[PDB]
Amino acid sequence: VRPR
Amino acid sequence: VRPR
Amino acid sequence: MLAKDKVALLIGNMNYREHPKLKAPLVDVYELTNLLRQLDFKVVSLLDLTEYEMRNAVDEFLLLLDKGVYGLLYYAGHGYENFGNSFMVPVDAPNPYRSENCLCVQNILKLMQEKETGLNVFLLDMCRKRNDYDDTIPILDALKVTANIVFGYATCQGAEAFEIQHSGLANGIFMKFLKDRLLEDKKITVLLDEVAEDMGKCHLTKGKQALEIRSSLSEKRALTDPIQWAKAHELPESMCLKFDCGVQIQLGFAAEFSNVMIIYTSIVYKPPEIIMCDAYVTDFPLDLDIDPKDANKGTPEETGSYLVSKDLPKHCLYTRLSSLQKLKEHLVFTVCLSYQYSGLEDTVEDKQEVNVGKPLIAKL
Amino acid sequence: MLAKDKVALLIGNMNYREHPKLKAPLVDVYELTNLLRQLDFKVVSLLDLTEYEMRNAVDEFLLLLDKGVYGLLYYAGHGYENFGNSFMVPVDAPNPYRSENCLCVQNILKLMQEKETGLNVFLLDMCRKRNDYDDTIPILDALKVTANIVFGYATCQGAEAFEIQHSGLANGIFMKFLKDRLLEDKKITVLLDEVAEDMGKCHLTKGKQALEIRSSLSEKRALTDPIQNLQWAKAHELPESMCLKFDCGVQIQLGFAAEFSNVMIIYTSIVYKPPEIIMCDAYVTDFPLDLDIDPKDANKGTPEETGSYLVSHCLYTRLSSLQKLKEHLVFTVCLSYQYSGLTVEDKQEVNVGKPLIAKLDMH
Ligand SMILES: [Mg+2]
Ligand SMILES: [Mg+2]
Repeated sequence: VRPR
Repeated sequence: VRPR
Repeated sequence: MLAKDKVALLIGNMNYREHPKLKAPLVDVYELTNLLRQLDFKVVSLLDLTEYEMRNAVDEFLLLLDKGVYGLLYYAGHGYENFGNSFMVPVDAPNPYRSENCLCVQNILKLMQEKETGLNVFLLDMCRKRNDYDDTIPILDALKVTANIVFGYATCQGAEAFEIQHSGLANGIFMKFLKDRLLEDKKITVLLDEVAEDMGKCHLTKGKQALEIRSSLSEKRALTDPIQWAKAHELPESMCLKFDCGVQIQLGFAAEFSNVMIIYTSIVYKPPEIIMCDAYVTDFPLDLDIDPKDANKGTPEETGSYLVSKDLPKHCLYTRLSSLQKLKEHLVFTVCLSYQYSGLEDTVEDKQEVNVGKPLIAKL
Repeated sequence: MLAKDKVALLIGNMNYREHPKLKAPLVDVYELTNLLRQLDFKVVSLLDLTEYEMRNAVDEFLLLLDKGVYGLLYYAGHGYENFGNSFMVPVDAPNPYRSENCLCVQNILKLMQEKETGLNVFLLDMCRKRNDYDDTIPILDALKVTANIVFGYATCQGAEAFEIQHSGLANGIFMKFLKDRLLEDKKITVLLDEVAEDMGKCHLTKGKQALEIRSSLSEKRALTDPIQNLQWAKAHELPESMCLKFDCGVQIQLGFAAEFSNVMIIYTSIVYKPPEIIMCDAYVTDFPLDLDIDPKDANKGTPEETGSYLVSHCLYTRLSSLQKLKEHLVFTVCLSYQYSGLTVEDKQEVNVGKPLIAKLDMH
């Protein structure tokens, strides 16, 4: 996953 | 009214 | 959804030494206690706690929390909110006061999460204005995402929460509406959302007080979910004391809060040879700060109790012992008896000491 | 309950100059734009905005707000939160950045309340960790108690909000679940409560991301509420297709498609070629430098080759950054051709005025  |  | 257990700590602060006194927390706490007990919660209800006593109460509350347990905290009293953090102000706070004199709600939440609770509910019935005399900018660690936290704030950030000026046994505003919804079998978030709409119709507070709900609860948990203290609620048993002269005096006890007990006395046997007798209680531990002008009343109402005459046996003398948490040693007091023999002219006085150990929250 | 109007501003920031780039804000904003328009919201959607551009967009949005209007802001991009104040990070933010580089959501809420809106909704699809470089402790005025404010945060305070790596046109986590509930005719708080439960079933984000709802809304208001200015409307109207006729007889169709209020696709094709001319090709060039187009990216045989994935025998050119246009969109259509009996070059300049977001004259 990629965090914002 | 009475504030808390 | 299931709860391992359901535990609640209710605190109502009124008798502030250095700030305006409140009145409705008494009623608010009493009534929420009864509703939560109907929902099968273990409930500790405490009035008028100092900073030290509030921290102790929270510590005891945390002991009752374990994996899967639902924990609820309700607080009615002075409060404030600085830089995202809510603080509860104890009755011994100075004026002005700072965060050091108060309990931060986020710190309690952190401790509850560490117990792996199944649900954390905070019902904060207090003002949320900033404390400009509080220059502390404490950073707490980020909370874990446990997706099981619900806050019901009586009012919004930067606003006040109210009770009615001069209004007998009326509830504060928040409890006025919460009480009529609390028993519903609905997710606690939905329940509070209903309460917010009910409060929205209260003309007295439109523009001044509105409920705020904050929730990360991602399961359908409710205060009604089935379950699938102990030494803190022990009351002395009724006892009948016999005096040398043969008079028998019944001494009864009633719990009003976890730190408030009512004692009442009545004559249950008087020898006919004795024309008249009176029994009364005196010499309570100084820690409880009982004033004798306030004890031995003909009605419970006169002791400042929430309980009314219909709640207790009639025709007794009533004495209210509050601040039981302050009791260091055993609760020892004296029952005095005055009497006089028919045909004799002198009043005789007798007395007996009674030791009922450490009752209710005093048991520690 | 009734709205005087329903207005939304949606911003998706992805192409960060100095911070990790994102991917899903594009599809997240596009899909939410479409859903809100189904609910009769007047929506402006914008991608990849600088601080100045974000402030201008917010100003335009605030101008459309008035008594009883429902106003909604959705933001997907980098963000942070210090002491309960949430900040949105523009694509031109330096590294490191601080509060002066960002927009504070609470400041926007205060301005919305001043317009006496009937409903204020903030959907914040961003991380909420502290920015350690921001040591400011600003005190904003206490907000009035208008009892009509709802925040749907994609994640909790101190935590991250996610999208999926290598996931094509998949939504971010928040929108993945929000999109399936948004059309429900229910109070907005209840709708979000449902979304939180849906997200609670997402294994990918267990222990990392959970919706937070904050609400003081004390009336049963919903995004579906009945409604009971011209420029905001025109800001989503594309230029009409045009059929250019060149001297030599060749005619070229010029068409337009919208992705966002600041992103338009232009496509060209040959629609008629005289028998005289054996072959011809047309292409677009000489766009305003303010748009910052790259020619290796223009005039592609496919929309996806321009990075346009939501479009569907032409050549396609993606004009992102229409918000940077300060004059008319003028450009050249070049034609090359040959007559049986041997190459010629002609061209025609086209002016499509102020397309889409340029209608707001934000500058
Ligand atoms: Mg700036
Ligand atoms: Mg409806």
